[PDB]
Amino acid sequence: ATFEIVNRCSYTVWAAASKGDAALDAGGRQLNSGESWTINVEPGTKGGKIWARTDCYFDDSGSGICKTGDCGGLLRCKRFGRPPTTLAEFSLNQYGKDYIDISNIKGFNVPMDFSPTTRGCRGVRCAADIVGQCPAKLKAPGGGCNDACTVFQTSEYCCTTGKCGPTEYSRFFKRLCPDAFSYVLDKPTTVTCPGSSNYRVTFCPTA
Repeated sequence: ATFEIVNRCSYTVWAAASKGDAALDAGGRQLNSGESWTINVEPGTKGGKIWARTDCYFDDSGSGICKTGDCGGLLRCKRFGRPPTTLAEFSLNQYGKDYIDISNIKGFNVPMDFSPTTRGCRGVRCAADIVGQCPAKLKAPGGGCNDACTVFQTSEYCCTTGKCGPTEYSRFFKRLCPDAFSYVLDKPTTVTCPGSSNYRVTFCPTA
């Protein structure tokens, strides 16, 4: 499947794409304001994620640090990024269907739109100013708004027992972005698409 990753932000982001144990395509790339990056994701990819990283510094060998979403100091991500990261999540060709969602479970750093470029389903978006409105305890110094599990490490926030409820913190993410997952047991906002669809991930879709 093809994913076009577009940076509509006025600032540079470092896009990342991974399935957790491996990079998706190149795994990462710098995207200046307006740049697009087209990637190929193998059919049958389960648990794929796309996210943006902000304020990165990399050397000539692709080793450095990012203030948000850093994946162990690499330009080309093989693993998932450090929170806060707004996440585009997908599982492709799962019994003839594609499953897409936007998640705030690992916090928020950049607004995003995740839409199909082919027919058969609607897109999802989380474009609210979550960073500006972020509760004081969830504010990440490097920028972004952390989820409560990352900050507090409790059974309730992390849904460790598989029995958790919404919280004051998850309600905040849900209020600003109803179409994104706000906690592990949130009522799914997953979108079902025909198998082998193509997509566009847009960072800062409005501004």
